[PDB]
Amino acid sequence: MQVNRLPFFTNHFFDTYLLISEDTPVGSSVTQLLARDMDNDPLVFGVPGEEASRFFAVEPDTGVVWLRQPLDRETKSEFTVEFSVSDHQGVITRKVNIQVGDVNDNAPTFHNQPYSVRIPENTPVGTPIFIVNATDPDLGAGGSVLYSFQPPSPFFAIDSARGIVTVIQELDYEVTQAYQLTVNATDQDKTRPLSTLANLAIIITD
Amino acid sequence: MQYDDDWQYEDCKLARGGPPATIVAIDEESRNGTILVDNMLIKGTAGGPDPTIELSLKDNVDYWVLLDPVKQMLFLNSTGRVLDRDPPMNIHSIVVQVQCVNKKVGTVIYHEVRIVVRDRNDNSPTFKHESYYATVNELTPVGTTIFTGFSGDNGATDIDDGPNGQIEYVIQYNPEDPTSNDTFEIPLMLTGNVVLRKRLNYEDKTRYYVIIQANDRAQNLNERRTTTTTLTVDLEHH
Ligand SMILES: [Ca+2]
Ligand SMILES: [Ca+2]
Ligand SMILES: [Ca+2]
Ligand SMILES: [Ca+2]
Ligand SMILES: [Ca+2]
Ligand SMILES: [Ca+2]
Ligand SMILES: [Ca+2]
Ligand SMILES: [K+]
Repeated sequence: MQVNRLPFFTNHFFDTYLLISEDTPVGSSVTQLLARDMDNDPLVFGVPGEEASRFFAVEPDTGVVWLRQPLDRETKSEFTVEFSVSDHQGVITRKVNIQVGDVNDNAPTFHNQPYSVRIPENTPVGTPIFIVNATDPDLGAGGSVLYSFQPPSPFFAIDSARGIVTVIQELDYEVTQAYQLTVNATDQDKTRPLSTLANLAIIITD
Repeated sequence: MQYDDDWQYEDCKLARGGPPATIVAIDEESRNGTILVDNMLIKGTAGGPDPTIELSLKDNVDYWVLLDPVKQMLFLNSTGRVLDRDPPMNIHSIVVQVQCVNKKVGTVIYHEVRIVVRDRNDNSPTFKHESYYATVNELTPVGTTIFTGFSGDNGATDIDDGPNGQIEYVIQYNPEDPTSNDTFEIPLMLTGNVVLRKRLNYEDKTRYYVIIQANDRAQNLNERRTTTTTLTVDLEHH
């Protein structure tokens, strides 16, 4: 009589990691588990343990792993997931680190709103009067924010990197007492840049 | 025309397509100066007499990574220590940020680098005790389990991960006690429980020395590690 031999996984990702982009649609396959058994036993695959099993499902006969609900890198950027394989006499499990890949899916959010500032009519050209700031949690160019006026103003400029707003032309109360400007903060993602608007009220005092 | 000067925002952006993170893998206990990333592929020139970018590392915890800005190369800084994935150090990964400042426009972009540390089979099985013992009654039936002392971390353990750290036990022939591997058996190599396979006879033989070897389960049979212990089995009359 031959004692049962338990099955063993063969995927090489168990030795390194598995990368899944956060824009994988629900229902999509992310990999396939592979295993062997010296008895030639037919194998049933699974994902035990509650947290992993909320995001990942596995077709028990084929080992195809698939996505049960959306991943979100900004919410949770990695998982340690235990998969199981069974020859109907024993189960063995084995863990893999899953790294969630980023895509640019957030627009920047502004800090310290609302934005309003009173300045004198005689404020000299060149004077910094206000600082805008926005942050963006995506990685890389998707997280790096640029500021502008939409449209540009003949009287105020904003530094595209630092959000510093300056007067660039002499003001005149009798012509304009208040300016409502739209500030755009955009990330720098190549294919899908995202952006956000805030108002900036500038009140000219006599 | 709007966007005529978008060329000045190009520096510090990736010179490649693909996802934003740069992920690589290297073996644990790699030598000082081992290359982690050959080329970060960031647009612009760092260093030299007229650079368009400044490059540096942020969140470089314990200074494992060194950067050569001119080549845009990242290296392991391991001198006087070892990059160890096994307990007690347990470094499974190193995450750092390459900060890139565009000199012309002042924008800053962070490029994340994850280094996945791969396990080597650099540890052998280790027995908790220098030797083991069992007493068995002479009328013990054949097929009875007479030793379970490897249960629950009391036998061999191996600090490596996965199969590099899973153990199998086998009995070896003892040329100084020839019949011991014929009288006792380990049918289930994973547990290492020893079972009696021939009837004992106290009037003939009162002590057995069973040589037991534990091996790990590295993928390459040539990279497996082993360690031997002895089980001394004494017969009792009462
Ligand atoms: Ca089997
Ligand atoms: Ca997201
Ligand atoms: Ca994202
Ligand atoms: Ca973004
Ligand atoms: Ca080690
Ligand atoms: Ca190891
Ligand atoms: Ca080992
Ligand atoms: K282990």
